[PDB]
Amino acid sequence: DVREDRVVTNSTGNPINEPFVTQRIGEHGPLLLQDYNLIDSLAHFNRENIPQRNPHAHGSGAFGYFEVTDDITDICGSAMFSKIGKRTKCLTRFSTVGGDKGSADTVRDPRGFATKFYTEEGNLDWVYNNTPVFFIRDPSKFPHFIHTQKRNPQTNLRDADMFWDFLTTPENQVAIHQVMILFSDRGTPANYRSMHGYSGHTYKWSNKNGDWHYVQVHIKTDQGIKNLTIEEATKIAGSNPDYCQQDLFEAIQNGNYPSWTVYIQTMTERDAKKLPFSVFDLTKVWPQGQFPLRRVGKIVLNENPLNFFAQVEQAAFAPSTTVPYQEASADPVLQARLFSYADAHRYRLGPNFHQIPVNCPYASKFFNPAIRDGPMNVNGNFGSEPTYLANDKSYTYIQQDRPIQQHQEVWNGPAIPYHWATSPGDVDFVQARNLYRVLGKQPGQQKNLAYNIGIHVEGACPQIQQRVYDMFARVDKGLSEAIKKVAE
Amino acid sequence: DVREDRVVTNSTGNPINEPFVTQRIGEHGPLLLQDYNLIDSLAHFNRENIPQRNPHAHGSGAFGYFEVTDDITDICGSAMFSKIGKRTKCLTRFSTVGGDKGSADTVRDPRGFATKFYTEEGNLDWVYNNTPVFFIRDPSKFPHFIHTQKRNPQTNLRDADMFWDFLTTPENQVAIHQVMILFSDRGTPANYRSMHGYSGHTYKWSNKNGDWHYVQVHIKTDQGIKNLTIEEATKIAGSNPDYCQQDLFEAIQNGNYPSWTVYIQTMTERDAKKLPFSVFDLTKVWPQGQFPLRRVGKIVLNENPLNFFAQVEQAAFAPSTTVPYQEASADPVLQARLFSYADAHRYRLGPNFHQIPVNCPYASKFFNPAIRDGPMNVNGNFGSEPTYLANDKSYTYIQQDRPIQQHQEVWNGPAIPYHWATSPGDVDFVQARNLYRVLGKQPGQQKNLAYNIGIHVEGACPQIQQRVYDMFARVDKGLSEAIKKVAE
Amino acid sequence: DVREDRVVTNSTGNPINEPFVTQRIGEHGPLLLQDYNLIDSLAHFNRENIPQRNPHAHGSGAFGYFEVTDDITDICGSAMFSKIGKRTKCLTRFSTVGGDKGSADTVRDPRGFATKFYTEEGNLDWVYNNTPVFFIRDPSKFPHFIHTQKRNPQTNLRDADMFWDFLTTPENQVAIHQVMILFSDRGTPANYRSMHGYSGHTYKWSNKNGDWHYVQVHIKTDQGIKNLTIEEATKIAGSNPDYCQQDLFEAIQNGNYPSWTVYIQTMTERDAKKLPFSVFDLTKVWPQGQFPLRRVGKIVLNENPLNFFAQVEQAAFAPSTTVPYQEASADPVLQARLFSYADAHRYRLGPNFHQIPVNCPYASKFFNPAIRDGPMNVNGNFGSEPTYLANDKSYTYIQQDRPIQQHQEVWNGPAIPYHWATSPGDVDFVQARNLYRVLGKQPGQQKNLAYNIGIHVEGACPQIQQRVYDMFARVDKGLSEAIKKVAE
Amino acid sequence: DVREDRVVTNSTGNPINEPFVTQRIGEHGPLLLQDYNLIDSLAHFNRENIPQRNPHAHGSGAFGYFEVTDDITDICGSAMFSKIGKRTKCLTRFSTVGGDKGSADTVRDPRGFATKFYTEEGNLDWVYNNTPVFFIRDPSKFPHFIHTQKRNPQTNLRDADMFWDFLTTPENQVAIHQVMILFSDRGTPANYRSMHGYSGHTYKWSNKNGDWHYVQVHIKTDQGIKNLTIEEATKIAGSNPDYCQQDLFEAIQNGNYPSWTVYIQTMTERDAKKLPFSVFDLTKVWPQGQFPLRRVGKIVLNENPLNFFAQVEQAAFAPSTTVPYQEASADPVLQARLFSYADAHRYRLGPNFHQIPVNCPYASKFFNPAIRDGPMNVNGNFGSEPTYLANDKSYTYIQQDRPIQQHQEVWNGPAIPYHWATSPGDVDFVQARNLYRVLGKQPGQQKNLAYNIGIHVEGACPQIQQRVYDMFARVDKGLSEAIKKVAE
Ligand code: HEM
Ligand code: HEM
Repeated sequence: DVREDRVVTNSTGNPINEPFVTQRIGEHGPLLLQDYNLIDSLAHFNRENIPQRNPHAHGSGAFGYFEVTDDITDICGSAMFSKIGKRTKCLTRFSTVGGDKGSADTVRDPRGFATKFYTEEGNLDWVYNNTPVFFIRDPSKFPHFIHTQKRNPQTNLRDADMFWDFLTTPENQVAIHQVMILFSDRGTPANYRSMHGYSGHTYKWSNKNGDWHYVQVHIKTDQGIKNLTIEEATKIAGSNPDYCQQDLFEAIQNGNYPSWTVYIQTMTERDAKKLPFSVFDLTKVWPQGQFPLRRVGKIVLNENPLNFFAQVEQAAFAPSTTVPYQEASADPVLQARLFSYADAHRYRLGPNFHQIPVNCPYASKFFNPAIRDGPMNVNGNFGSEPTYLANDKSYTYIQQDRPIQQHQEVWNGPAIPYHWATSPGDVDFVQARNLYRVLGKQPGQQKNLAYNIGIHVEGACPQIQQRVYDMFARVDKGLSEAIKKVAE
Repeated sequence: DVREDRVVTNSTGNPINEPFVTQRIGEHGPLLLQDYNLIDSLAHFNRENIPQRNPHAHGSGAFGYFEVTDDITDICGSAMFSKIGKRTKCLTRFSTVGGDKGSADTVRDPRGFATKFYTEEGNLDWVYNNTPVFFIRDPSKFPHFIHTQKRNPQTNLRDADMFWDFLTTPENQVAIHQVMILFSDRGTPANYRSMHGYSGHTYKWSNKNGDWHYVQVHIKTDQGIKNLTIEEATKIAGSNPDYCQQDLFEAIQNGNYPSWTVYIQTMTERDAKKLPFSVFDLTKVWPQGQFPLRRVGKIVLNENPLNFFAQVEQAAFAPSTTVPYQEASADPVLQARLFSYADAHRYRLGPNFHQIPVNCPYASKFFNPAIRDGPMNVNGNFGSEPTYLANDKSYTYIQQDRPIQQHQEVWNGPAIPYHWATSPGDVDFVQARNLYRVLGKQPGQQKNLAYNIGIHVEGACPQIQQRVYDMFARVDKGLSEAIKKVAE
Repeated sequence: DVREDRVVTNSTGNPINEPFVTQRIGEHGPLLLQDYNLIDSLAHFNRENIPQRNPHAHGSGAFGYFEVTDDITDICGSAMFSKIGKRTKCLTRFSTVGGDKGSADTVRDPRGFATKFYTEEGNLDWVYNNTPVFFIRDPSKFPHFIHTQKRNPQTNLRDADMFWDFLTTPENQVAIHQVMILFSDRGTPANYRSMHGYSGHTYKWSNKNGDWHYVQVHIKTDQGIKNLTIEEATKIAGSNPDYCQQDLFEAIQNGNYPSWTVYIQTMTERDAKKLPFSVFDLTKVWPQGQFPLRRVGKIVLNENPLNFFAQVEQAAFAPSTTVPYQEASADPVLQARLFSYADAHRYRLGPNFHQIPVNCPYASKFFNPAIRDGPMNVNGNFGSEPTYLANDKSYTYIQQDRPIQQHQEVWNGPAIPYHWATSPGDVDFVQARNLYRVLGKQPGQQKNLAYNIGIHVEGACPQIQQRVYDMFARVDKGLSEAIKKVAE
Repeated sequence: DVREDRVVTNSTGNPINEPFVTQRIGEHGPLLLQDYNLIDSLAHFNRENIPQRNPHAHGSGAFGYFEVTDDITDICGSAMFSKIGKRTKCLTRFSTVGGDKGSADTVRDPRGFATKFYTEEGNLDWVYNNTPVFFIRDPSKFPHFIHTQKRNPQTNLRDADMFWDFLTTPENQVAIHQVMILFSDRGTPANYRSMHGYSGHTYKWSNKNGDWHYVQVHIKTDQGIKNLTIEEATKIAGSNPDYCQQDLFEAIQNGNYPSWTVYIQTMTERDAKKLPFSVFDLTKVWPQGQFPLRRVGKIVLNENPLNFFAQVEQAAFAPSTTVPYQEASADPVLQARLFSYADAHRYRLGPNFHQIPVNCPYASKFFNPAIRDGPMNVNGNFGSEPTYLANDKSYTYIQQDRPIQQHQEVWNGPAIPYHWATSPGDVDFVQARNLYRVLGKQPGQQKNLAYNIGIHVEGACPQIQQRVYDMFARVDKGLSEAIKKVAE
C-alpha cells in the first residue's frame, strides 16, 4: 500500500523532485531521450488496459459474506455449510452480457451474478445469471450466439436481423423459454439489488456418506423484484450509463446492505428418470410444487471495493473453481464451461492470475510443487521446494476416500458427436407457454412483453419478422398477433 | 480470403462434418476431452479481444482518398503533394476520447480525426483532433489528465470533482481555451461528417530546396458545421449509442460521400519571433488575419470497411509515422507523442503490428535487414536476407542529401527539467476570451456554453465549484455568473 | 518478401537516409526523443524472442514431401493416401527434449520427429519421438517428469537426484522400458538423418466403409541407424553445439536428401483384447512376429528453410491437427496431448497462430464464420462474412455421414479418477528385459548400457543410487552389478 | 511460502485427494473434459517460460551487500555512500552475451556483471560488463552487431563470416580495442569470481554542493584474475555447460564468499577538454597514471537465490534505474540504453515487472498516483487513492532543489543526424596497440591472442579473412602474421 511519508517516486522507487518537469535543451528546445521518468509514466499509461471479458464485459462488484442459516449437511458435505451461523467471505460481480466495457447499465440483457467464496477447502465460484434458464443447450452454439448478440462484423452496429435469424433457426428455437424471460420486464432490472440469481444448470452435491442429489440453486432477493419499463431503461441509459453501479455503491456506502436468501431444489436419480424433460437441459426448470425450495443461507453484500480495476476488473470467476462435495452434472453447456473460464483467465489476466489478491484462496493456500514459474510469479514460486514429489519430502492429500463422481451415474455408449437440436413437438415450447400464463397473473406484463418484442423486431428484415411471428405463434397466437401490431 | 467452395473447417483446415456436434459418451453423457473442434472454437472465442485504445477507445472508420488541388511544392517537397490532381489512398478513424469501447457516440468530448495516407515514401499519419488546441502543453500531464476524464478508481463513476479539480489547479489553467471549445455545442457534433480537423501542433514542412516553414493544418468540412445541443445528445445516447457510426456507414453506402478541404497556415522562423506567444504551444492558435489559410487539397471518404475489427480496430496511427519533408516541431506534447503511439501499438496489437494489412505501407514496402523476428512474423521475415548490412549484398538509401532537421533551428542550453505551468498574467486567457467574443456573433451560443458548463459543474462539491467560477470569471465575469445560475 | 529496388525503410515504409545516423544536439550532445527510427529499431530488437517450447526447446527443421508407395486404402480413407505416387508437401522439425534453446545437439535424450503434412483435408501433424515407447502412461505425470529432466529449482543445475528419484518411485517404474532405450547408444544418435520415428501411441484409422484398426506407425531411416558413444557425444557438445543442425543443413544443401520409409502395424478390436497388455499403454510395443510391418510410403526431406525463426521456430505441431479417418485412441497420454499442444501454441505464438504461413493449411484453406478476430488477425478476418451461420448465406459441410468415433468402441462405466501405477508382477519389466537381450546380440551394447547409466548414476546420492540398482536388478541382476561397478 | 500442513491443492486452493488420478469412463476409457485439475496443471505447464533476455540470455546470480569503506561524499551525494560502514543489500546477475538460455558457461564472450542496490532513494542498477570498453559507439549499430554475434538467419549456425564482416567494415573498426580484449584469455574467465566489472561509460556523479565529475567505475576481484585457455573452455563446455553457475553456487554454499573492491576514476570538464579523445566514447579507457583509482567500498556476494526463476530469471536491470546524484553522460550508447532496458522489461516480464519481489524497491517504496492498473497489478494498485494529484490529498516531493543535469554542460547545435564512424588516423587504434604491448608483459598471452583469433577466423571466407589480417596489421604487423599462420 501507500507509503506513510507519501513521497512520489517513479516505478523503481527513485524520488521525483518536481511532479511535471520534463528535460529538454533550454526551456523550449527538443525533448531528451534521457528523461526516463517521462517514458516510465507514458509507457505504463500505454499498458493500463487488459482485454475486456467475452462476454459480460461491463459490470460492478462488491464484497460481503455468505452465512449458513439452515442445516443442509445431509445434502452437501462442503465445509462452508458444516455449521449453522458459519460465515464465509465472498466477492460478487454483477454484469450485463452483450455490451462492451463502456456500455450502459439499463439495457435489455441477462445480468450476471457471479460469487466467489473463500472457503477452508479453496475458492468456490457460483457463476450464475439472473434467469433460471439460458438460450442454448449445445456448447458449440455459444460463439455463434454471442456474436449475434454483439455487433455486425461490417457495420459495427447491433443488428436485429442477426439476433432474430439465430433464434428463429429451427434447431435453435429451444431458446424460446429464455427469449420470453429476456423480453419481459425482468430483462431490464431496476438495479442489481432487486433481481434474483439462479444456477441454471443442475449440479450434483454429495454428503459425507456418499449419498448425492441433483440440485438447482435459487438466490432470491430480499429487497424484492423491481423492474424498469423499456422506455425508462432507454432514458436512464442516456442520462446515467452507470446507474446500477451508482446504486450498488451508494446503497453499501449508506449502510443499506443488500441481501439475498439462498435456496436449493433437490432431486434424486430416480426422480430425474420420471421427469418429462432432462435434468441436463439448461432450457428447463423444475416444478416448485413437487420440488419445493429448501433454505440454506444468506448472502449480504456489505463492503465496497477500494479499487475497481484491481479487485473487480481483475476478478476471475469459473465454474471449475469448486470445493469438495460440489460437482458439475453432465449438462453439455456446464461441461464446456468447466474449460472455458479458466482458459479465458490465462489469456485476459495471465498464467499466474490466481496470485492476484482477489483470485487468491486465502483460507486454503495454493500449494502444488509442479505448478511453477510463468510470467509474473510474485508469491515466491515456493522457493527451493522440489518441482515434483520428492521422496525425502512430506505431502498431504486430504479426503483420500472421498469420491469425485465414481459413486454417481454409470455411463454407457460410444463417443457420439451430438447436436441437441430443438426436439419435435411441444416439449421445448411448453415451459415458455406456462411462463406466458404466469405473466397473465401480473397486470400489464403480457402487454409489455409484446411491446418489448415488437419494438425490437421492427428493425428486422420482413422475412425475419414473419419467422419471429410464427415462432411466437407456437407459444400463443394471441401473443404473436400483439407483437405484429406493435412492430407495424 | 473466403474459399470458393465454402467448406467450414477448424483452424488447421480440417473439415467439420456437422456445425454443432460435440462428443460425449452416449447421447447425454459427459463431454469428452478428445473433442478438439469444440476446444478450438471456445479457445479462439476467449481470445477475440485486444485491449482498447487508451484513450480514444470508441470510434468509427472509413477508407477514401486525398487529392491535391493546389500547388504547395514551394512549402513541402513530399511526394504526395508533387502534382495537382494526384491521389493518395487513405484510411480515417474518427473517435471520442474518454469513454470506453462500448460508450455512446453523442457525448461531450473532443473527437479524433486520424488519417493514414499510403504514400510512395511510406505511410503518413495525420493524428489530429476536431479542435484547434488541446488541454495541455506539458507531456507529463497527460496520464493525469486522461485519468480525470475517465472513472473514479473506487466508484468507477465519471466524477465531476476529478474533472474540474485538475482543470482549475493553477498551473493547469492553461487548459481554459480548450475547455471553452469543449463545452460549446462544437463539443457535441451532429456527426463526423459535419466537423473539422486540425493539426493542433505546429509542424515543420520543407521543400526540396531546403527552405522550411512552421505549418498548421486545417481540415474543413464541406458539409458544414452542424452541432447538437446537450439535451439532444443525451436523448440519442440512450436511444442509439452508435448514432454517428450508423450515420457515416449509411452516408457512404448511399453514395453521399463526405469530403473535407485541406488548408495550411505557414510561417517563417523570423515571424515566429514576432509572435506574442510560442509556436510550440498547443493551447494557442495562429490568427488568420496575419496568417491566412492556403488551400492544398481534398479528403473524400468513399468506402466503408469490410471488417471493423481487422481494418478499424487493428488500425494504428502515430505522429512518428511521417514522410520525407514533414517533421515535428519542438512542441513538448508532440515530442512525447513521437514516442507514445508506436509504443502503445507494440502492446495493444503486438511487435509486428505493421504487418497487419491496414498498417502495412503497401505503396512503399517495408524492408530493413535488422528489423527481424518477433511474435507473429507473417510476411516471410525477409527469408535468408542477412540480419545486418552484409558487404556482399546491395542496400539503397535514397535522398541522402535531404536534411531531417539539421537545416532548421539551432538550440542552446543545458538539459533543463521544465514545467511549462500557466503563465502569470493574461497571455494564456486572451484567446479563450476572444473565443467567447466569437460565440457572441452566433445567436444563443454563449447561453448554451454557460448552460453546458453549469449542468456539469452542478455535480461537483462546493469548493471545486467556486474555483470553476473564478476561473471562468477571469475570461468574462458575465459568463461566470451565468454558469453559477445554472449550477444552482 | 524483399522489394527489388532494395530501399531500406523503417517499419512504416519511410526511407532511411543513412543507415546509422542518430539525432543529437550538435555532433556529440545528448540523444533526442524525436529520433523515432532509433526507437523503432531498438524496440523491435527488444521483442524478437518468443517463449521457447516446453519441452523440445532446441531443434532443427526442413521441408520435403511424403509419397505414397503402396495401397493402404483398406486401412485408411484419408485423401493423402488415395493414390500411389501421390505427394504431399511436409515440414519436419527434429529436436531434443530437456535442454533449453541454446543447448547442444549431441546430448543424451529422446529426439522429436514432428512432421506436418499439408493435405487437401487440412493439415496433419505426426508428432512423434525417436523411441517406440515413452516414460509415462499417466498424463498428470508429465509436468513432474519434465521438471526432473531439466534444472533444480534453486541451483539451476541438472540434477541426478531428481532425475532418478522420479524414475525409481515405485508407481513410476513403468518408465523402465524407456529408461533402457534412453541409456543405450540410441539415446545419442549420430545425427537426425540416422534415427527412426515412432507413433508411440496407438491410433485409430478407418476406411471409407467404416471399418477401423488400431495402428502404430514406424518411420524407418533409409540412411541406417548410426549412433555416437557418450564420450564422442560429450566431446562434440563442446566442440560444435550445433552439430546435428549443421549436418541436416549441409546434407540437403549438397543434394544428399535424407529419406525414411513409413510402415504401419494394424490390429483389430478383437486382437486387442487377446493381448497380454493394453493397446492404450504407451510403455508397450507390439510384437512384429504377430503384427508385421506393412509399408505405406516415403518421407524425403529435400529443401532447407529460408528463415529459421519464421519457419521452424514459429512452426506449430499438435496431435489434434488430424485429417478425416485418422483419430486418436483412448491412450491417456495421447488424450491429454489432444489438448496440450494447441493450448501451448495459443500462448507461445498467439491466438491466430494458424495464420502464420508454415502453420497455414494452404491445400485446404481455413474458413469458419465463428472463428474470428483476436490479436494479429492478418488474413482479412473473412471480411464482412456473418459471424454465425446466416440463413441468407451458404455453408458446406462435407463428409456429413462419415463417423468420427461412434463406429468404434462402446465405453461403459462411471467417471473414475484413475492412476495407472506400475502393475503387480513382471508385466511392466518384461519388454525392458527382452530389450536387454536384443542388445546382447549387438556386441558391446550391454557394456555401454551399463557404462552410460553408471556415469550418470554416479552423480546421485547413495540412497537414490541403491534404488536405481534395485530397479535394474529387476530387469537383470548382471546389469545391476555392472552399473554399480561403473558408478563406484 | 509453503503452507505448513503441506496439503497439495490446485491453483484455486481446492485439495487434490490423489496426486495423479485423472478422470475417464471406466478404468481405461477416454478422458473427460470434466477433469479441471488435469487441465489446470497442463495449461500452467504450457505457460512456464517467458522470452529469454536479448542479449545476455544465459546467466547466474546471487545476493549480497555493498559496504562503504572510504569517503567519496565530495564526489557523490547519494545516500548509499553517506557513511563509512553503511551496507546496502544487492543482487548480482552474471552472464554471457550472444548465447541462448541453454548455452554453455565457458564460451568466449564478454561477461555481464549487473548489480541492483536496494537503497533508501530507490533501486540503483550498475549494468556493467567485465570489459573496460565495448564494440560500438553508435547506438543504432547495436541490433546489427548482436545479430552477427548470434546465429545465421537461415542455417541457425554461428557464422564467422557475419561476425568478422561486421567488425572489419571500415566505419565499425572502432570495435578493435574490444575485439583485442575479447580474443585474449580474459574472453574466457575461469569463473565469475575471477573477473572484473567496469562501467564502460562515463557517468556524471554530483555532490550535495552541485560540484560534479565525470566518473568511470572499476569493480576489481579480490580473488584475482584467473582465465582459461580456449581448449580448456571448449572441453568444459561439453563436459559441464553449467560450470560457472556451479562454481558460484558452491562457493557461497561452502562459505567462501566472493568479494570485489569498488574504485572510481574522476575527471572535471576542464580535464575532459584536454583529453586526446572523447569522454563520451565507449571504446576508450582513461589512463590510470593521470587519473588514478580512488577507493569506494566492497561488494560481497554471500547468499544464494532460493528459486532461480523467480529471483534471477525475473530480475530486471536498467541503466535508467538510478538514484539521485548519479546520472548518465552524453555517451550515445548509454543514452540509448536509458530507453532500451525498461522497454525490454515491459515486454519480457510485463507492464508491472517492478512489482516482482526482486525488482521491487523495498527500501524506498513505489508510490505514484498516476502509474496505475495494467495486467497483474498485485500490490493493491494503491486502493482508492486518486489517479492524479488531488488538491484535498497530500504529496511529498523531496530534494526539490537538487539539479538533475542543468548544472552540468551547456549544449549548442541543431538536431544533427550523426554517425560516429571510425575516425581517420590512428586515434581509434592507439589503445588497442598499447593493450597489445601490455599483453607482452605476460608470458604466452600474445601467442594465445593470435591463436584465439586464428582458430576463429579460419572458418571464414577468404576475402573476409584478408580484411581481418589488414585490420590487425594496423595494430601490429607481427600480430597479423601470427593470425594468418594459425588460420592456415
Ligand atoms: C457454453 C456456454 C458458455 C460459455 C462457453 C461461457 C463462457 C464465458 C466466458 C469465457 C466468460 C468470461 C470469463 C472471463 O473472461 O473471466 C463468461 C462470463 C460469464 N458467464 Fe458464461 N459462458 C457460457 C454460459 C453461461 C451460462 C449458462 C451462465 C449462467 C449459468 C453464464 C454466466 C456467466 C457469468 C455470470 C459471467 C461473468 C462472470 C464475471 O462477472 O466475471 N455463462 N462466460
Ligand atoms: C502528450 C499528449 C498525448 C499523448 C501521450 C497521447 C497518446 C495517445 C495514445 C497512446 C493513444 C492511443 C494510441 C493507440 O493505441 O493506437 C492516443 C490516441 C489518439 N490521440 Fe493522443 N496523445 C496525446 C495528445 C493528443 C493530441 C494533442 C491530439 C491531437 C492533435 C491527439 C489525438 C489523438 C487521436 C486522434 C487519437 C486516436 C487515434 C485512433 O483513432 O486510433 N492526442 N493518444
